[PDB]
Amino acid sequence: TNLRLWVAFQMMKGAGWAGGVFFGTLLLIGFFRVVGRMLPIQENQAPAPNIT
Amino acid sequence: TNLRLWVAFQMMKGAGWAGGVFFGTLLLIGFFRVVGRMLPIQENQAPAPNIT
Amino acid sequence: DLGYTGLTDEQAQELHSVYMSGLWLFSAVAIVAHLAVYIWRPWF
Amino acid sequence: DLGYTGLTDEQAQELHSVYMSGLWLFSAVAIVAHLAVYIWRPWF
Amino acid sequence: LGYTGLTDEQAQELHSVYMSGLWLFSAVAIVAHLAVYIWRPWF
Amino acid sequence: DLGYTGLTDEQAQELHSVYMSGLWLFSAVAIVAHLAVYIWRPWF
Amino acid sequence: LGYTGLTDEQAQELHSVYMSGLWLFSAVAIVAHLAVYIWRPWF
Amino acid sequence: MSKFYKIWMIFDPRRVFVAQGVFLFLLAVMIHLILLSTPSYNWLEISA
Amino acid sequence: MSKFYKIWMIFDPRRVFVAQGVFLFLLAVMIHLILLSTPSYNWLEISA
Amino acid sequence: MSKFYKIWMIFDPRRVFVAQGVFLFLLAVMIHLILLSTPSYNWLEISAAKYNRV
Amino acid sequence: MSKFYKIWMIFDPRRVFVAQGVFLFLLAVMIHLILLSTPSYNWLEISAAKYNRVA
Amino acid sequence: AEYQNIFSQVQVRGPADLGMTEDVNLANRSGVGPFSTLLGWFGNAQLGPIYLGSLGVLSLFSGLMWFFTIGIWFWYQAGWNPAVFLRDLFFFSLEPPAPEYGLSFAAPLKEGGLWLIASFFMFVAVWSWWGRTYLRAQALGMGKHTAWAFLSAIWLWMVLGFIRPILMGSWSEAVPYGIFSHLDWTNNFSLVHGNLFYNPFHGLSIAFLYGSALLFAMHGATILAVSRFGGERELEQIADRGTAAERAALFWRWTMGFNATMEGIHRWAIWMAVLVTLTGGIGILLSGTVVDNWYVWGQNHGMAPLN
Amino acid sequence: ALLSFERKYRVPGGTLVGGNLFDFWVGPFYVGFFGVATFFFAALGIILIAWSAVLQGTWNPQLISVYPPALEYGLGGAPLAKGGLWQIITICATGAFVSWALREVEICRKLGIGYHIPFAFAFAILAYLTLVLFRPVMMGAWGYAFPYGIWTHLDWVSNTGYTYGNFHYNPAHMIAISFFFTNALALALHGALVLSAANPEKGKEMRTPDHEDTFFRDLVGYSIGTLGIHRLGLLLSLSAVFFSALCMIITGTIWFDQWVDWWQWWVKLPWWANIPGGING
Amino acid sequence: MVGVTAFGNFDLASLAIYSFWIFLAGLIYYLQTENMREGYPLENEDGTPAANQGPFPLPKPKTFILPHGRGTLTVPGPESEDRPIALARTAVSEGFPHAPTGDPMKDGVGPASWVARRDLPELDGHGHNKIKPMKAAAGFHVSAGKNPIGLPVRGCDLEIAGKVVDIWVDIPEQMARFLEVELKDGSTRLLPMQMVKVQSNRVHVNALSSDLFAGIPTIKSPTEVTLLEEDKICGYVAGGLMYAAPKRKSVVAAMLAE
Ligand code: BCL
Ligand SMILES: COC(C)(C)C/C=C/C(C)=C/C=C/C(C)=C/C=C/C(C)=C/C=C/C=C(C)/C=C/C=C(\C)CC/C=C(\C)CCC=C(C)C
Ligand SMILES: COC(C)(C)C/C=C/C(C)=C/C=C/C(C)=C/C=C/C(C)=C/C=C/C=C(C)/C=C/C=C(\C)CC/C=C(\C)CCC=C(C)C
Ligand SMILES: COC(C)(C)C/C=C/C(C)=C/C=C/C(C)=C/C=C/C(C)=C/C=C/C=C(C)/C=C/C=C(\C)CC/C=C(\C)CCC=C(C)C
Ligand SMILES: COC(C)(C)C/C=C/C(C)=C/C=C/C(C)=C/C=C/C(C)=C/C=C/C=C(C)/C=C/C=C(\C)CC/C=C(\C)CCC=C(C)C
Ligand SMILES: COC(C)(C)C/C=C/C(C)=C/C=C/C(C)=C/C=C/C(C)=C/C=C/C=C(C)/C=C/C=C(\C)CC/C=C(\C)CCC=C(C)C
Ligand SMILES: COC(C)(C)C/C=C/C(C)=C/C=C/C(C)=C/C=C/C(C)=C/C=C\C=C(C)\C=C\C=C(/C)CC/C=C(\C)CCC=C(C)C
Ligand SMILES: [Fe+2]
Repeated sequence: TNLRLWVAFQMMKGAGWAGGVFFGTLLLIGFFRVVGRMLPIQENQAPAPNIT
Repeated sequence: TNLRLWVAFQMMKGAGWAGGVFFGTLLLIGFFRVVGRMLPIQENQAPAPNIT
Repeated sequence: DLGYTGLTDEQAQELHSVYMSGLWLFSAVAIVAHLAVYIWRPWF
Repeated sequence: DLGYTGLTDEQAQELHSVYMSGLWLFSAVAIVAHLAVYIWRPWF
Repeated sequence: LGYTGLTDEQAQELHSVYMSGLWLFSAVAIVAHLAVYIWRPWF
Repeated sequence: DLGYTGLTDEQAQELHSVYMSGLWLFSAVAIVAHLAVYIWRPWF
Repeated sequence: LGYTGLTDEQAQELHSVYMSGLWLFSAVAIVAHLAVYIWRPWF
Repeated sequence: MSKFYKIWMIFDPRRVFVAQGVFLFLLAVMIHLILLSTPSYNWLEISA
Repeated sequence: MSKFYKIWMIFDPRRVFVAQGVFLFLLAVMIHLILLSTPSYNWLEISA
Repeated sequence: MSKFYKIWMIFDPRRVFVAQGVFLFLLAVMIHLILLSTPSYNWLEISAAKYNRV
Repeated sequence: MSKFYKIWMIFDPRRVFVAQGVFLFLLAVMIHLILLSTPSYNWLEISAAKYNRVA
Repeated sequence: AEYQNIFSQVQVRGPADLGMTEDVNLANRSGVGPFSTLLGWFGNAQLGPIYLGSLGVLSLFSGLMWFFTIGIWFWYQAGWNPAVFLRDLFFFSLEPPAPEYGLSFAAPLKEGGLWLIASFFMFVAVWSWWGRTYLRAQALGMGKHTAWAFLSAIWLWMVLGFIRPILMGSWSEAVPYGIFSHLDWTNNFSLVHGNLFYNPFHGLSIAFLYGSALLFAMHGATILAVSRFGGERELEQIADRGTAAERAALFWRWTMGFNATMEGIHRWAIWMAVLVTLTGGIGILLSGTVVDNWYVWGQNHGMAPLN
Repeated sequence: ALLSFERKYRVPGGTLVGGNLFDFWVGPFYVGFFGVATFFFAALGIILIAWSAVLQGTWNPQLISVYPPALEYGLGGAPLAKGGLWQIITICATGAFVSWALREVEICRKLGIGYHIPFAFAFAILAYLTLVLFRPVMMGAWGYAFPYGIWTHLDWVSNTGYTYGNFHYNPAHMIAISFFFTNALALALHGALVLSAANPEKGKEMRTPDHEDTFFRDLVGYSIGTLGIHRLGLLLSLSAVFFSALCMIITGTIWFDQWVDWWQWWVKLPWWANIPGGING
Repeated sequence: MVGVTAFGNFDLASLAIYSFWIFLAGLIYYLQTENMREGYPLENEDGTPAANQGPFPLPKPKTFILPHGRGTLTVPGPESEDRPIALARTAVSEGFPHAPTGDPMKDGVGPASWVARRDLPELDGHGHNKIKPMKAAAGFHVSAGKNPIGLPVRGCDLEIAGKVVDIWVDIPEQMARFLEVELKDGSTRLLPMQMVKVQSNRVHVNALSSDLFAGIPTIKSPTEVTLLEEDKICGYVAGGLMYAAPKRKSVVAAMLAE
């Protein structure tokens, strides 16, 4: 029953959940990055859909 | 009092300690990498001390 | 009934079933990750 | 003595001292990190 | 003879469980060695 | 009957008989292993 | 003189077993040398 | 600032600490990404 | 393998789970670094 | 061979499993690093030359 | 060579088995490494040349 | 973040301890000097008394004349300029004679002759002091361990300056009297003799010099760890083994399998340091007289990849 | 396998990791969690050294040399045959050392003694990590570390030492060498003094601590005391290592020219840089 | 003799290096045997001599003639614990911890252990008591640092359990050894100076909690302390580090708590 650890554990608990969610999001972004690289996008890719 | 969480909490506890130690080690390695980059090592650097 | 840890036989069985379930779940995800990499870059 | 959370005044003082101590420790490390970066790359 | 305090039956149960683990470990090893030998023999 | 280890003669005989059986098993695997190597690549 | 503490009768039994170990070790070695001398004599 | 402790009689402590952990991590993530966005201060690029 | 549960009467469960967490993380770190060591399988380089 | 269970009458299972766990993992890591070192059986290198990863 | 069982009256079974386990493993590791050093009997190098894995 | 016993947290200052009087002539013993609070934080605060007998006087006179002769040559090299004297203090040197003169005493006073005079004073100074360590131990009835531990140091000191030059037949092989010169002499010694690193005896001395640091760090930390049980009083632990001696024994027994005693650890201590110079003297003695190049010697003895 | 007094100190507790999972003794050794890591890293490190001898093609123990990766590989991975093994051994050596220090910590807590010993050992590890990790990382190449050979890690010392001329002129080196010489001087004096007081002339009684102080006061006029000398022993060793770690971490990182050139600042002080006579001008 | 080789590459330098290996092997043997004068012969975990004694044989006994007519000490010799060890075997196989049967701090086992030393005060070279209170010490006074006398004594539980009254001083070494802490019951206990941290305003004893201060073994004479009393006091306090961990309020203690 240590107060300093208890407060740090709570803040680490929140930071871990935010960390897992952020790391999970990066996993999806990385997955689609890998799939796009695997597929022949660069060989033939569409022009810009909107004016830059 | 959930057994599945309790076991996962222990393994996450060990993985966190190993993670902090490994991340702390990388912090020291990164710190010395930054300091070496800041210092003029590349401008004048010693030859190989041992035969490659 | 050696009792080195003091856990009864029933508790050992329950804990092992929990541990094995996590082990197969961990094994399953690792297999998927290995399939993904082998598709991306086979090592054989 | 509003008692919205039920904590007594003494517990609030003890918790705040714990929270402030961590806050200054967190502030101190951040200052060191900002000094390190400003030495490496000033932003002014 | 007594060193670890196990009775004769407790050792027999302990050894049988241990041997079960050994053969399970050995079986994966034999499967692994066949897989490697097929993929690339070393003889 | 020096008995430095405290084992009785009967205990020594039983321990030795199991030990020799383990030794002959170990030797038997080695003899097969050497036959396999000598057939595949003799060193004489 | 009993520095070790064992009796002469224990000493005799230990020596008889020890020499049996020695002659067994020597007998293997003599056969080991005979095979090597035939295969590659050193004289 | 001698009575800021009383805010823990307003907001439950453990709830705030979890929320503050989320806020601090996301804020740390927020600033680091902005630095990576700029062509300078991008440590992953200037090193190489 | 029907009596592997008895290993928890040999080794204390919580102690093993902490140690196994350390072992699994370090093993995961071990393999990933070896992959980065090879010129291929280095995902941080082939992408760029 | 049927009397090999008596090894546990001599050796405590707690110390043996720790000793055996270290030994097997040490042995397993030993062999994998031996294969990696040699140009052949370096399966990471084999696929790279086979699939022109260079 | 019949009374060799009396070695266990002199030597503690626990210490010998640990010593023998360490001895056998290190002896076995030593002999394998000796073979691997020589270009012949390095079965890793042998199979590479036999099946032409050099190319 | 607790008390580590590295520095005393309180000092007590009682009357000065005049020491034992087994067979020490108290007439030759001086009075008690001051009490140093700065020294008291680490160790004892009391300075003195110091015994001054016949060998003490001979040690000081030769020691002073050795120190004085180097100083006068240091002033002459400075042109008697105090500013130059402080500027080139480390760069001053009392070089031994040139190689042409060999072992002859015909060297000019400004070309090596003065060094022979200064070296003679040091020779008498050190040997007289060694007897002083011997006689002080004999006076109190203690063992001669310091006398023979010192003789290990003299062996290296004799070799560098006296014995090796005689075998090489030249005073030029000896050591100059200077801060940077005897550093340069050290570096030039290795380069001439072909990478003195590959000297087997020089390697051994480094082993025991590293080991002395290893053993004293181990021993000093051990006693400070068990100082909470009064383990620093090692003589009583030798006489009557307390719990500190047992824990100190057990820590190293559980750490590295084997341990020592409270008295046997100091046998390791004396032999670890004695071999530093003992192997050192042989290592320097062989260089030049037996081996003119250690790396070539290393090649022919399977220490270098070539040959 | 137990001393005549060892039993009463063999009690549970004091472990940092694992509790009673690894809290047992193998012979005299205490295992602990970190001892298991110690044995694995020690055994793995030793085998890879032996395996590196196979790849090198030599079996002479003195010729065995695990060279670090060449300068071209920088601070990345390397092939196991040409530097990669050294990185694995260094990781194994680092793991073995830190696990050994932490295992000593567990033994300290079990015995209730201070943590001076593992703190003293940690100084050696940081000295070790200076050469293999901290200095090469700053210089940006594992090749600046030293090979794991008996006589090839001396080549590294000689080559690195002569990169900067005579390395004796390193000022941090001079401090550390004075400490190393002083520590060995203190150890010989300290070891000899206690033996002289404990093994005196035949027939005479075992001497007391007062004779130890009396001897060194009659010798050099000052006795540091039984507590002081062990404090002195610890601090002399750690200071020697601290300055030795410092001397290398500034070499090739902050100072790049000959170390003798450094000392000219004292000669070039404004008030005597131009006075004629002496050695310099 | 430059290059003079008796045979092969063996020369005078080779002669010396091998002759030293023989000398060093002999010297290591000699040093190790000297270390075997204490704690040997080895014993089983029950108390009987073990079947294993080591590769190094025991040395020929030597006799230490103790000062001040205390007698002689011949080692190696028959050494006995001379106290009941309140420990219980936790496993029939050896190399396993022994758990305390009752309260370990009171039973003098584990980190709180102590040895049956001679029950006499330790003497200086002049035959007087080496450790005496500063009040009975002639002329001794605090020379530097914060004077701990009068400061409150705070335990590891952050609770004051008394105040310092007197300081005990090693008269030859002239350094403080014990703090005489007076408790709330009027009695004074001895605390080793190595186990206390005299802060600006208080004496923080991290080893013991406030309730454990009363449990420190007491001295038979207020003017002197014997070797046996020193071990009991030093053992008890240092045993508090592991046996008062539940009562310690430190953050690191909580992290390392079971
Ligand atoms: C480029 C330089 C060379 C080299 C050249 C030499 C030479 C040359 C010598 C050493 C020697 C030594 N070297 Mg080497 N050395 C090098 C590299 C190293 C490295 C390293 C990491 O690189 C290390 C750790 C060492 C270590 C050592 C020591 C083990 C050893 C000296 C012991 C000693 O205490 O001497 C110092 C102590 C003494 C000389 C004893 C003095 C005793 C007398 C009695 C004192 C009298 C005091 C006097 C009167 C003054 C009194 C003052 C008043 C009290 C105020 N060397 C390289 C390869 N080294 C010596 C040795 O023995 O080698 C085998 C030696 O001669
Ligand atoms: C040399 O190195 C290289 C890389 C070259 C090759 C390496 C070789 C070697 C030696 C490899 C070694 C491999 C080994 C020994 C692998 C061992 C793997 C094992 C046995 C892993 C076991 C895993 C078990 C786990 C993760 C169990 C988990 C159980 C639980 C978490 C409890 C159940 C609870 C669950 C599922 C709920 C979890 C809760 C939430 C909220 C998700
Ligand atoms: C637009 O965005 C950009 C990036 C461009 C600019 C951003 C601007 C803005 C809006 C920035 C916002 C900044 C704010 C609002 C910052 C707020 C910071 C605060 C108040 C942070 C508070 C931190 C407090 C902490 C971390 C407290 C911690 C306390 C504890 C952990 C308890 C005490 C325990 C301790 C110290 C022991 C811990 C245990 C161990 C084992 C270490
Ligand atoms: C030089 O290096 C190279 C690699 C080139 C050559 C090296 C060669 C060498 C030296 C190779 C060495 C080979 C050896 C000796 C391998 C050893 C293999 C063995 C014996 C493996 C044993 C495996 C056994 C296992 C995995 C057992 C597992 C058991 C379990 C999972 C169940 C445990 C639980 C139990 C017993 C609960 C019982 C409890 C109660 C209360 C009844
Ligand atoms: C460098 O030189 C090279 C390497 C080139 C050439 C090598 C030369 C040399 C020096 C070679 C040396 C060879 C040696 C010395 C080989 C010796 C081998 C031996 C003797 C091996 C022993 C094997 C024994 C085994 C595996 C026994 C196993 C027994 C069991 C598994 C059963 C254990 C259980 C028992 C005893 C139950 C206990 C009984 C009761 C009633 C409680
Ligand atoms: C560089 O020089 C080279 C190497 C080239 C040439 C070498 C030269 C030299 C120095 C050669 C030296 C050779 C020597 C000294 C050889 C000596 C060999 C001996 C004496 C070997 C002895 C062997 C004995 C054995 C293996 C005995 C084994 C005994 C047993 C297995 C039974 C043990 C059990 C017992 C006694 C039970 C106890 C009985 C009771 C009643 C309790
Ligand atoms: C203002 O300052 C004043 C003038 C008041 C005093 C200051 C003095 C100063 C500044 C003194 C400085 C002294 C220094 C820098 C001394 C440094 C000494 C060093 C570094 C010595 C290092 C090595 C020396 C060795 C190894 C010397 C060995 C000598 C011998 C073994 C004696 C050899 C004996 C011989 C040659 C006898 C020859 C004579 C006859 C008659 C046979
Ligand atoms: Fe000491």
